[PDB]
Amino acid sequence: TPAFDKPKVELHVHLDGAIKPETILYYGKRRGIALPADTPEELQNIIGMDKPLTLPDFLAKFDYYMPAIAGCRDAIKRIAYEFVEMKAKDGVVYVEVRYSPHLLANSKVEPIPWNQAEGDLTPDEVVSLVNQGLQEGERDFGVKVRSILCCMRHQPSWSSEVVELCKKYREQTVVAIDLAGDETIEGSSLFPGHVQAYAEAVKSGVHRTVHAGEVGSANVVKEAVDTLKTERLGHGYHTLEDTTLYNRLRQENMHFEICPWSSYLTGAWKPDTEHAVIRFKNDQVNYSLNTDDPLIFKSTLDTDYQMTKKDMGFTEEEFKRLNINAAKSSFLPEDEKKELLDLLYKAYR
Ligand SMILES: NC(=O)c1cn([C@@H](CO)CCc2ccccc2)cn1
Ligand SMILES: [Zn+2]
Repeated sequence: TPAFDKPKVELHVHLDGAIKPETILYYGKRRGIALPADTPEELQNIIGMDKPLTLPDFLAKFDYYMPAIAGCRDAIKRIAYEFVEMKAKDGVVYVEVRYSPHLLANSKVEPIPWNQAEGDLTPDEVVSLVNQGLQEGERDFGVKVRSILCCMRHQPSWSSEVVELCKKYREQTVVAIDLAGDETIEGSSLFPGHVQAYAEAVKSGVHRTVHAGEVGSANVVKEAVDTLKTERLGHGYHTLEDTTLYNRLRQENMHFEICPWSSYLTGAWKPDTEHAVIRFKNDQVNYSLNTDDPLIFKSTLDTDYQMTKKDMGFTEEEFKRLNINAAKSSFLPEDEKKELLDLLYKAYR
């Protein structure tokens, strides 16, 4: 049944949106937090979704569940180990996972997220507990794994902590910075907090990705390329509404992190119109296929590939192409990158 039963590479998936309902339950239960439901299966279809939603409704999902893990050392390391296990069963050989460390913290973080009380788990500790879970995961499951830390659009005052964290934990396992949250906040790409984080990133040799054009206008993409100096785009789909920027981004071979099932579920994509990934396929653009938030979308990687095979004509050949563009556009050291590419070229013939 899998649409593409071969190794893949995944560059766009959020750790906080890729937790096992069973673990949420565990810590919830064990901590007295208080879930909407008390068996694995019920939680899942409560946090899960199958229609487009408001934005408020989407964000509220992270309340149900986040307080159960945030602030808890055990569970922070556990989600990270368990993530890698999950990517094994989808057949991935290399994945970059991303998350905001402030958002699992309950100490030396203002405001404190999710209405937590103040404990003693810091953002910097959060990054080493995820590093541990990810590295012990890699060694047991056979997936090569790096991470990316996210600044958050609405909170530019965390962002220099972000980059400083990327440089502090670099290749152990953090290899890049991202910018995540509400891309429609006016001006948010240019808040000086985020600008100067991404200029430190250029000056320190940290890779950069940014979510832009998933639901913002193409001017948001243009700000991520020209001012934050991004190297890849999260989604990038409204890039098509600006012909000259589209044409220039194909020209320099910009990588687009595409997330098709997520894009229908969130509204980003209207069912009555060509999906932007078909335009990309036909134009030969550099893009990847990715899950975003498997927990919210009740998906695994094969969901994305079954959508595009089924409902869009995608062939094995295209599949192979796109994973090879992923590996080529990953944020690994060049020696490691070429090692990856060898693994896939061999598997693919
Ligand atoms: N799909 C997404 O946009 C997304 C964002 N996150 C995290 C960072 O990885 C933040 C989610 C969040 C929700 C509500 C308030 C603040 C942050 C996870 N998935
Ligand atoms: Zn995302």
